[PDB]
Amino acid sequence: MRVLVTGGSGYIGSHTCVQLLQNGHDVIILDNLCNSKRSVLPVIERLGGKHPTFVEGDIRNEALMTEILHDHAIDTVIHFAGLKAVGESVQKPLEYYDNNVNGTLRLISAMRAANVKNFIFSSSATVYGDQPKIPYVESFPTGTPQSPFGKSKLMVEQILTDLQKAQPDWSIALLRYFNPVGAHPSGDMGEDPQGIPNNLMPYIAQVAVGRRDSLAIFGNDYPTEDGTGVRDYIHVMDLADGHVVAMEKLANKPGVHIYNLGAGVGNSVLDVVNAFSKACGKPVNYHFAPRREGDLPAYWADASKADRELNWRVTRTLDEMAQDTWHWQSRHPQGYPD
Amino acid sequence: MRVLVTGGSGYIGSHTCVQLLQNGHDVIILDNLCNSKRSVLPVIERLGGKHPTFVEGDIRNEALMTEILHDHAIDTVIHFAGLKAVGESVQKPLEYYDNNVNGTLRLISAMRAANVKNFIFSSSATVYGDQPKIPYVESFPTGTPQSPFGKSKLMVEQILTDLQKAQPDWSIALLRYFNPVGAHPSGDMGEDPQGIPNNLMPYIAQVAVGRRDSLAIFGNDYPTEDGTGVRDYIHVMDLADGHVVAMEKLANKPGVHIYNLGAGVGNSVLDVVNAFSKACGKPVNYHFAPRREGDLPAYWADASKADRELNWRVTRTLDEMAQDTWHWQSRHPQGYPD
Ligand SMILES: NC(=O)c1ccc[n+]([C@@H]2O[C@H](COP(=O)([O-])OP(=O)(O)OC[C@H]3O[C@@H](n4cnc5c(N)ncnc54)[C@H](O)[C@@H]3O)[C@@H](O)[C@H]2O)c1
Ligand SMILES: NC(=O)c1ccc[n+]([C@@H]2O[C@H](COP(=O)([O-])OP(=O)(O)OC[C@H]3O[C@@H](n4cnc5c(N)ncnc54)[C@H](O)[C@@H]3O)[C@@H](O)[C@H]2O)c1
Ligand SMILES: O=c1ccn([C@@H]2O[C@H](COP(=O)(O)OP(=O)(O)O[C@H]3O[C@H](CO)[C@@H](O)[C@H](O)[C@H]3O)[C@@H](O)[C@H]2O)c(=O)[nH]1
Ligand SMILES: O=c1ccn([C@@H]2O[C@H](COP(=O)(O)OP(=O)(O)O[C@H]3O[C@H](CO)[C@@H](O)[C@H](O)[C@H]3O)[C@@H](O)[C@H]2O)c(=O)[nH]1
Ligand code: NA
Ligand code: NA
Ligand code: NA
Ligand code: NA
Ligand code: NA
Ligand code: NA
Repeated sequence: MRVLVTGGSGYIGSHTCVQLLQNGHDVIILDNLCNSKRSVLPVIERLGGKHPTFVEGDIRNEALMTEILHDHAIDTVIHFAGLKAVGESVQKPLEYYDNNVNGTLRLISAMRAANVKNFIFSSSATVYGDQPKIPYVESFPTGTPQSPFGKSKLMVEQILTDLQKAQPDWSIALLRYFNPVGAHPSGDMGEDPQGIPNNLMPYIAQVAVGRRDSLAIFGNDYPTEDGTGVRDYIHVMDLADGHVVAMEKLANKPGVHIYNLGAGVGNSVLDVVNAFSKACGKPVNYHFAPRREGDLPAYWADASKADRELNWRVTRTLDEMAQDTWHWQSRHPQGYPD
Repeated sequence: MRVLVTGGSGYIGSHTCVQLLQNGHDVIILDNLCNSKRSVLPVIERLGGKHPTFVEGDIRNEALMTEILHDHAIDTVIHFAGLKAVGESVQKPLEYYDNNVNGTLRLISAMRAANVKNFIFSSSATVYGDQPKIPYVESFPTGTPQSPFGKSKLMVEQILTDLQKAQPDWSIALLRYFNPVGAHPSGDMGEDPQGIPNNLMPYIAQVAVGRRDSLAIFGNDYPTEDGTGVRDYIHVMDLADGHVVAMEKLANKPGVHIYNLGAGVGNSVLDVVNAFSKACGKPVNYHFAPRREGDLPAYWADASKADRELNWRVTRTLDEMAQDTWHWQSRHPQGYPD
């Protein structure tokens, strides 16, 4: 199929693009490079074993979006593009709403204009809000996210829903991601955050590489087995694979298809730390700190539905997630080249 | 004060502009004329007894917004501009999200840019969602609106909230309107819907004027005193006055000030009909029809808070609302001139 991957050059997108090419689809990446570098492109093609076309641009530019859609005869769109720093989202709300809410709205408006009606959206478990009922299940009604980032994701899911309702021929998958980690097995592709990493894994990796002193464990008094926060980590390659499958099986299948993308199990902060210590061959330095604002104690996905409907489930383990990350971190301490 | 009134030429805006000028403020109207005509301008100035500056333009045009803000040294912004047809919103979701959500976002982004930090937003009781607890009170948590229109209003309230949180010097009033009706006492200004009116009052008026046959009463089996839907109708002049007061008392008073704007009492469809029959001197034709999709049985506002904090409450009655509407309808059967 002919797919446009917005945010194609970022973390999740790049991995997805490799898997898509491996499956022989024709890929067009659209990215504005605010959070990624052109250096990843050649890696994508190498690992993907096929050439992906790249277009530097912004989802907010409807006219360009429209043109791309048409120019490449796109069949489906996978939308990874947007801003995701939760804390920053609190400090800079307008930029989040603009890039996420208006950003998607301009893209789907361009789609309408070029008659493209297959969409895949990067959503998040955050949309469940403060749900005491775990694991989280697609049948649960949504809640209210605490940050501009999470609210922006729920607002988009709502706008897509309403759109499909008005244009019933559209197929729209709302993929609710859990906690993506890991990197391509080659160790030549991976997450390359700039500045202080906000997520656990990369932070741990940076401590291990010798860049950082100690990992600050945000809270040790939660109501969990070890008292640290519990989450559903999902290898980025499993996530990528899920995106190919969803795109191939749902194309032209009208409705809004919601699926949680997670391993279906929780791991605590310590469990992750221990996994990394083992991967890197040395104890990862850490200390206990106060709870992080807005953090929920524990949550993981109920991923039965994707198993059932798309015959998709993860296959990588936590150790693998840790090992693959250390391999990428260690092989490319400076990340992607300028 | 120097105020920019977006949507200034529409129903609520025009009335508000008159009251604002009467209070000697300097008004700048910004409207794109999608739902209003330039013919109202001279009426505004006449009734307002002062000249308002008019600028034809779209809230979606951030650069223009910015320029206006600066060019006129605006102190505060009253934002009435947007789309409001509930049913159409279901059929045309993207246009609603674009004009309402992106529309406001572009405006507040321009404000930020020109250093304007006083805002008044036209919100709605719809944001309360399906709340069994009536009357509705500003302390109630919001719910989930059933239409793209209502969702767009709640999404804006959320984005403004987050914005104030990030820029604590901002004063933002979220004015939740009930059911605006009526017209200026002169009978020379009023609501001028194009096509089939979606709201009760104007529809009734059109039946009375001889344009329409019968009023279709959407449902007679509700759990109300007479079985017809119950709402909080509020004269447009009371609403306008509330907007002046809120603007004068809250300017430079940091926070998010939420107030319900309603009479604080409910009236059924029949009560409104009977009021109009009396105003127009003839029985208004009507018939019972099936319930309208998405309609709630009964709801009204708890407006104690605005009483208490801004010393504001309505002063017009239901009869007045009906009489003023009939006077405008009858004096100008064709509405505003092309
Ligand atoms: N990584 C996570 O933990 C997490 C969890 C939930 C949801 N998501 C969502 O998944 C998607 C991918 O996240 P990721 O980890 O790969 O992030 P990422 O930052 O690596 O990828 C986002 C990409 O989008 C590009 N981009 C940003 N704004 C754009 C715009 N306006 N126009 C065009 N390109 C733009 C960035 O430059 C970057 O290449 C995002 O929407 C993110 O919100 C990720
Ligand atoms: N009338 C009601 O029953 C109702 C109830 C709740 C909320 N509101 C809100 O109150 C505000 C005023 O409503 P109203 O009854 O006066 O409606 P209206 O249609 O008379 O006024 C809206 C005005 O905005 C202008 N406009 C529309 N989109 C614009 C855009 N993108 N750029 C610039 N101008 C634009 C229209 O041309 C019109 O003059 C609206 O936001 C409406 O959603 C009204
Ligand atoms: O320096 C750190 C970073 C994280 N943690 C803890 O580790 C867990 C995971 O934190 P983090 O990696 O930030 O992930 P989440 O807060 O769960 O959020 C991720 O996953 C969400 C979906 O579950 C998405 O909405 C977000 O965008 C994404 O950042 C939580 O218990 C954190 O408290 C620490 O103790 N120290
Ligand atoms: O032809 C008609 C029109 C209305 N009604 C009834 O009269 C009442 C009022 O209907 P309407 O004037 O459409 O107002 P609402 O549905 O209550 O909505 C108005 O007030 C809301 C806030 O309460 C705003 O969100 C909306 O934008 C605005 O249109 C309801 O019980 C309707 O069922 C009829 O029976 N026949
Ligand atoms: Na429809
Ligand atoms: Na960064
Ligand atoms: Na680097
Ligand atoms: Na802040
Ligand atoms: Na109309
Ligand atoms: Na007319």
